[PDB]
Amino acid sequence: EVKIEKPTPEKLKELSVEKWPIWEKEVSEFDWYYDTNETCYILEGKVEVTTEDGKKYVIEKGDLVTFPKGLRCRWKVLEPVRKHYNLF
Repeated sequence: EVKIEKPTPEKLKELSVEKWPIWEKEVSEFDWYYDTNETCYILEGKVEVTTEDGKKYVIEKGDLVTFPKGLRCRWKVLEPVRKHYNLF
């Protein structure tokens, strides 16, 4: 379960995501393994994620996304991505 929501302004505010590090990626496709839990706020872009077990999600600008520890998936970056991210 990749969890995805359009966060309220308050939730976003209280997480102080603008202090989180920034990661960017050009159009590309690659496997990823989540060593830790990870929450990402998408500033720009569009990505199709397919998990090891075949589940499919799209994440795009304005989404708050949480990836669980131990998830193996493949990212397909369709529009260049910019995000704030917090490992936990």
